[PDB]
Amino acid sequence: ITGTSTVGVGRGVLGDQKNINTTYSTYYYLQDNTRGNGIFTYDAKYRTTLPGSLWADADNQFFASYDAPAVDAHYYAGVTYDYYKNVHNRLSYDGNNAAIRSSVHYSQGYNNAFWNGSQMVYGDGDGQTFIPLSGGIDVVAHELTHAVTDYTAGLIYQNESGAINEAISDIFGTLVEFYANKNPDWEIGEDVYTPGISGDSLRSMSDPAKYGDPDHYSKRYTGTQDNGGVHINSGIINKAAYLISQGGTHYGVSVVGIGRDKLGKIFYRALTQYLTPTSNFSQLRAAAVQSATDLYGSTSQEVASVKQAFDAVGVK
Ligand SMILES: CC(C)C[C@H](NP(=O)(O)CNC(=O)OCc1ccccc1)C(=O)N[C@@H](CN)C(=O)O
Ligand SMILES: [Ca+2]
Ligand SMILES: [Ca+2]
Ligand SMILES: [Ca+2]
Ligand SMILES: [Ca+2]
Ligand SMILES: [Zn+2]
Repeated sequence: ITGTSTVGVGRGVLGDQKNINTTYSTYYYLQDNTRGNGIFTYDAKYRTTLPGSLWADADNQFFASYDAPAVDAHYYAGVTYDYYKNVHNRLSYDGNNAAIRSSVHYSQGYNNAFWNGSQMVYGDGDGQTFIPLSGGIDVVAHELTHAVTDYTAGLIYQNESGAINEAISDIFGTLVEFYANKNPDWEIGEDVYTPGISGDSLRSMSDPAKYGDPDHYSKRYTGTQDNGGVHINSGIINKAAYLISQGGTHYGVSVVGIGRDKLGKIFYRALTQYLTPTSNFSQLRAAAVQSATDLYGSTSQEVASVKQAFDAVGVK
């Protein structure tokens, strides 16, 4: 909408106060004009029609329980935009500052979040498996990263290419979580998963097997559920990424860690310069080796560690 840029205040899903960029024109809208061609947050009103209505508020204060998922979707989309711009010199998901749109309060009891080809969508959860999913910064960044992937490598959402697609979203979700630097970890979705169980998460990158996901290519899932295991076999790549950054010895193979920043540079370059819609795990290894070679040189530690990490998870 046309209006003037304003700054509202509200509370997110976890009860924390934050400022949010809004737009005033009769109402205050969840429309942040400070980033690209805008970040826009919508109310889906417990229905499945999308996007719903652009979020309107009478007083620019967002402290109601119903407001909390909108506050976080809007704010964390801003953090994710900032990460891509400041760290990777990428302007929104398409590289040309496309408007970023999210809808909250999608459906009833909906235990998921997704990119639908055009926008982000967040359920409220059923209060048992999830609370409103925009409360997780890693979740928000996971979803926006699907849009980045779709505009760049275009990884098809099935089998190995789809597991890479998933891992890319977990990797950058985690790197955005570290960028914001509030309780960062290598776990996925811990802030909104299972409110009655402490200390768990939907996936672990540091130890995928903690939740039954494979941590070695020889343990990959080969069936048809979950688009050929895209959220399962992602553990193999997540583990490799974790090892590149943090190091470790895994199935007897030692990896010297090179840190998060270099992990992000290597995988961002792989995603945007080398991967294709049908890339498999072996081709991802080759893309990461080439990317590290471009950035750091063929004889570098960074290249050697990429090779070590993929060896550790059984990907040649
Ligand atoms: C980080 C997480 C809390 C949320 C994450 N959602 P996502 O990967 O973005 C789910 N996208 C999808 O299906 O795209 C495919 C698609 C959907 C709609 C239109 C086009 C394409 C996830 O890990 N979900 C699991 C939750 N057991 C799942 O969906 O199995
Ligand atoms: Ca209000
Ligand atoms: Ca965390
Ligand atoms: Ca996390
Ligand atoms: Ca939990
Ligand atoms: Zn995903």
